[PDB]
Amino acid sequence: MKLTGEVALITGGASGLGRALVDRFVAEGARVAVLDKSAERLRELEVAHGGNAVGVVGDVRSLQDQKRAAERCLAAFGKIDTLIPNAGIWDYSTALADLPEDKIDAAFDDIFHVNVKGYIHAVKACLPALVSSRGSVVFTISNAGFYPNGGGPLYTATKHAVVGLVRQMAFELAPHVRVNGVAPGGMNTDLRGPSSLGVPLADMLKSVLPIGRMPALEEYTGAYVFFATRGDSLPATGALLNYDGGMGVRGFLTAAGGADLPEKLNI
Amino acid sequence: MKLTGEVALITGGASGLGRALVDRFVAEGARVAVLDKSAERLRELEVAHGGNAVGVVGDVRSLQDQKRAAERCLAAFGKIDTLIPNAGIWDYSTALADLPEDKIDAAFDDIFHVNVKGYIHAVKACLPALVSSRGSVVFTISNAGFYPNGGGPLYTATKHAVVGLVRQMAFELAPHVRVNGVAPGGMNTDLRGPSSLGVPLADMLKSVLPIGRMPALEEYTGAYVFFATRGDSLPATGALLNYDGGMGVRGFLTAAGGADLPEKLNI
Amino acid sequence: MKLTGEVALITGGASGLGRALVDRFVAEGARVAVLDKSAERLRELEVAHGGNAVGVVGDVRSLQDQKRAAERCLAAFGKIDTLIPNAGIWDYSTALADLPEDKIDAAFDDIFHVNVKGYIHAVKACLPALVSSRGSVVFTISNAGFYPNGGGPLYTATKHAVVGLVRQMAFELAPHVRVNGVAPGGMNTDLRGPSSLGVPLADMLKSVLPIGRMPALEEYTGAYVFFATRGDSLPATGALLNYDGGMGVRGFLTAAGGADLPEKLNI
Amino acid sequence: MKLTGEVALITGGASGLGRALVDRFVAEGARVAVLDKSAERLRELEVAHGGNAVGVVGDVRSLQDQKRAAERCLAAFGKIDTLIPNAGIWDYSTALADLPEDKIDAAFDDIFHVNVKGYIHAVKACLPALVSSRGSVVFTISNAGFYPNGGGPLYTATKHAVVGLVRQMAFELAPHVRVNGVAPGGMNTDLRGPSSLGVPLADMLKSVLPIGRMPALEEYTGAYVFFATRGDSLPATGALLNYDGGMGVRGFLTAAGGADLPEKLNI
Ligand SMILES: NC(=O)c1ccc[n+]([C@@H]2O[C@H](COP(=O)([O-])OP(=O)(O)OC[C@H]3O[C@@H](n4cnc5c(N)ncnc54)[C@H](O)[C@@H]3O)[C@@H](O)[C@H]2O)c1
Ligand SMILES: NC(=O)c1ccc[n+]([C@@H]2O[C@H](COP(=O)([O-])OP(=O)(O)OC[C@H]3O[C@@H](n4cnc5c(N)ncnc54)[C@H](O)[C@@H]3O)[C@@H](O)[C@H]2O)c1
Ligand SMILES: NC(=O)c1ccc[n+]([C@@H]2O[C@H](COP(=O)([O-])OP(=O)(O)OC[C@H]3O[C@@H](n4cnc5c(N)ncnc54)[C@H](O)[C@@H]3O)[C@@H](O)[C@H]2O)c1
Ligand SMILES: NC(=O)c1ccc[n+]([C@@H]2O[C@H](COP(=O)([O-])OP(=O)(O)OC[C@H]3O[C@@H](n4cnc5c(N)ncnc54)[C@H](O)[C@@H]3O)[C@@H](O)[C@H]2O)c1
Repeated sequence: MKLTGEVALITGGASGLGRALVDRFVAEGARVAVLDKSAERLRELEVAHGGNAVGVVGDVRSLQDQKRAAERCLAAFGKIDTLIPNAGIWDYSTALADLPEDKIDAAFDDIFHVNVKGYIHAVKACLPALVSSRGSVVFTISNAGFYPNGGGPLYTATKHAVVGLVRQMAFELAPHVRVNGVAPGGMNTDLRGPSSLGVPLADMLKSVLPIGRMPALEEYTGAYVFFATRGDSLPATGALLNYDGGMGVRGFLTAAGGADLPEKLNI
Repeated sequence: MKLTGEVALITGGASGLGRALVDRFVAEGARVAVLDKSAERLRELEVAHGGNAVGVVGDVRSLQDQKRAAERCLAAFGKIDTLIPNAGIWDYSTALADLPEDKIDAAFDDIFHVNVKGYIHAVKACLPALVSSRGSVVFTISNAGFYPNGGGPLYTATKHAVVGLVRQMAFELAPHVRVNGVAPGGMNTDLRGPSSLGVPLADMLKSVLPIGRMPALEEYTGAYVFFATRGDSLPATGALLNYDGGMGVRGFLTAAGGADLPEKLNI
Repeated sequence: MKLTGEVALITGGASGLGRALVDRFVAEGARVAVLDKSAERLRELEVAHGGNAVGVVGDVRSLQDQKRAAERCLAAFGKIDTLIPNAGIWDYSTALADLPEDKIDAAFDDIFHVNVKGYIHAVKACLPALVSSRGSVVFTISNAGFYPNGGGPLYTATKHAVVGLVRQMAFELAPHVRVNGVAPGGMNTDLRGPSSLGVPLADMLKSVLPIGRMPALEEYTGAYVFFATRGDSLPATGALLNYDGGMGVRGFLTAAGGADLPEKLNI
Repeated sequence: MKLTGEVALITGGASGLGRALVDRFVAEGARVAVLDKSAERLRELEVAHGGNAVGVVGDVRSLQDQKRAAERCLAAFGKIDTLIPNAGIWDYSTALADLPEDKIDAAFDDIFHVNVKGYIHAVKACLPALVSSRGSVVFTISNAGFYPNGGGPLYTATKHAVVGLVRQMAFELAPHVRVNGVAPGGMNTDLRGPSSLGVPLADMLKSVLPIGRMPALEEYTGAYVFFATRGDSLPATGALLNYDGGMGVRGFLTAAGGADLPEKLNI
């Protein structure tokens, strides 16, 4: 019940991690506005959280649809405390040599407009409200914003670019608006890619994830609730939380190094 | 109450951030065991929190002291869920040039034994318990573990060394024990030093903290509660949470970049 | 002469750092092909360096232009050993708030196509050659790829995005092609911007550069020579060389910390 | 021939990487002073480089032996341009659960005194000369200063601590002395450990090193020559070069991702 009386705006929140955030935020007593391209999923989200959540049909690439979202949130809930730019697009982990010449330009535009420009526009549109509420921006990043092999050249670059947005916007919006970033990873997603283009579980636990399990979307919502809590994260700005099961602390031969511990410590 | 039923062991928790963490963890429904060398201040928290806080007097540099703290935590509460190695000493930001040639060796030992060895000895002492509970470690680092001018060569090195403890212990203790770091910064505590040695934050704020204010000790507890909440931080291990008012994302001329922002929007 | 027999392709090398790199690489015994949109300045270096430098006029945003540069390099010199994507555009450090709502979309495309896509298209065009020679890529990043206030949201994001290109391309092109980044900082160049938009470094030095001086363009070439020397940088891939006069290690009050050091030692 | 007329002091340079640096530096026309505990190897080094190199028998843990080294270098060569604190001790990659209780204290003291305090004392002793020569410090670090599994809790912490020394000393010694760090890895070493304590090639190339080979000590010397070159690294201070074959950019399942490239690009 950390988010009583708090109002969030979450982009791309009609499915996947975005939807999980909505469901959790509403359950934490928050009021949530969602900008997404999916009309029928937005209405589905609205009836699932009657009164607490409102959906606005639009494109995150459009600044005017971002403004419509910010305007609709203010109209319905009076304020915007926390902004979660979350809408993202994958590149099917396509390598540079595997990107066809005749498709490489449009693929760049698509992935960068949704992944970076969408985040730029979202903060731009909600800025007046966030300065008024003295709130915070929590960007959804990725392990592909810190490490390779979590996407091709396109997705990795877009996700490293939002890390730059975390740092720059934290500087720019201070002392009024705090800007932080969560970088999730090792999820179970129905994440899609551009129209221009087109790891086994056993290998994922032994070599990719030290934690030795692939958590559900619900387990990735806690990080956002923390950043959106009124009195829990005031000192936090420019913060980067790697939330990927330990992809950056994985070992050379095996992901984890303490699987023997229980029977080594005689428990 | 978010930590109901949980048990924490915090070192250096009789004053400053540590005490604030004790207060907050008890208030959140958890039970806290505290290792500190200050006898008077351990009694102070004992009467304050009743049976929910046990104070064990000892030095963090001593392993058998650390083990005695782990014993008492198990005897009083039955388990250990979250270990918070927090006990730390400062070097007054004494430069290498200002370090006396006869005081340097003893000052190196003093600061590294508490700041790094005491962090090692705590995990070592609590390892069988934390493995049993599938619990987690949360190190108190500092801005001095990431950027210079937080302390001198000694303090900076020690706080950088615990960053190494975060990464190595996150690998070594996986999959059962998650290991994370919080790095507080804008604090204003009576952080003491070595008896082998001899500018206020407020006087320099607009060059240090983009957040534009000085957060209370209480405001730094939320990050630890997060890493202590099992249903909120499961996919987090090896994570480094910069919690320093944005010291690492400050500007060149001034710390914050948007002093004249509310007038650009007419708020 | 350290680069005798080697062949380099540098983009944006008709002025500033790029030209300095051309000058230095030719002086070190190598032969340089240059891609730039400035026709006059490409002629200027052609007469200066004789047959050892070929200028190809084109846009880095265009892949077939990039391929035409790779063709001409092979036609003139027979191979490509070191590719230096360097062509870059600035945003005048224009804040998100100061970005017009009608100029933002076109400014995003302008800056990201040159700064990120032009870096992608260069490697893509030169990949068959660099794989053939077991050569290496060296990206020109910036302090804005690591810390804020180097540019606005756009430039910072782009320069952070190339950091992602370093990491992903270092993985994708291994074991045959090493991929590294240099990040210059204390430069003083006529770094232009997008035609969709409208404080000197010297005026702010003691807050910016710990080195206490402004290095000439020539002084920034040595890092690239290093990554271009096969017998000197073989174990280097994915390396990020901060080359910014120490912007990331500056103090809070002043950039440098030992102004009064020679008197503490009586020098 | 980059180092003509340059004078270096390198600690622990009687064997391994240190010795390789001496041999290379002398071959680059540099004059080298070496502080090491091995008397017979120092004299062996001296006769191998007659006139250009001078050896001083002492302990890096001793500040007075560091002062003797700095004094002997000045006496023989008149100046100290570059200091390379290189003397280090491994921990046989011993995990925390594998460190015996009765040995953990002395092991900490030994590894931290050589690895961190030695570096502290070296800079301390050469400081007067380095301010006079306006030179630079180049610390030898390790991949274990950035990533886990390159050592146990002890070695990883010591190597992360020197990264802190790079950042702090770069701040402290500016604008006169530049402070940088090289972090080598994937070497072929006879590196030893403490008396308290006590990866196959195929697995090392497929999972550990993207470059797909284990280079000789000679290939790791180039990075140091760059930092010690008079006019090649003036803008460089606080710089961290990961020089480990790409350990930090390695993939999830395989170290490299472009082994198919040659026959994919039809060469
Ligand atoms: N796949 C993974 O495991 C993984 C790893 C790291 C990071 N992430 C990040 O998680 C975040 C959310 O992922 P998800 O699982 O919800 O993906 P998803 O595809 O399930 O959901 C994405 C949502 O964004 C909306 N959307 C996409 N483009 C839009 C546009 N242009 N305008 C408006 N709406 C748009 C879609 O309608 C969809 O509802 C993304 O930013 C992704 O980069 C995922
Ligand atoms: N002071 C700041 O602004 C600041 C900034 C960043 C990080 N920190 C970190 O905060 C952490 C908590 O300390 P604090 O800031 O509250 O300072 P503090 O001095 O108020 O608290 C330190 C506690 O550690 C205990 N302690 C010290 N040495 C001990 C030993 N050898 N054995 C047992 N107990 C010992 C002390 O009794 C005290 O209760 C420290 O690790 C410090 O590095 C402080
Ligand atoms: N200005 C600074 O102080 C500073 C600081 C850090 C990093 N940098 C980086 O240095 C790099 C080199 O640029 P510079 O500083 O010499 O500035 P510059 O403007 O002098 O050089 C840029 C060159 O790129 C060429 N160019 C620009 N757009 C092009 C295009 N679309 N197609 C082909 N060529 C194009 C220009 O003709 C010019 O010759 C840039 O990537 C910049 O981001 C500069
Ligand atoms: N093993 C690897 O592949 C690896 C990986 C990363 C980093 N490194 C680093 O490389 C550096 C050099 O390694 P190396 O191969 O030369 O090791 P080495 O054991 O071959 O050489 C170390 C030298 O240091 C000297 N020395 C040690 N302790 C001393 C003391 N207290 N006083 C004086 N001299 C002392 C020894 O006499 C020896 O000559 C070390 O700092 C090590 O941490 C090695």
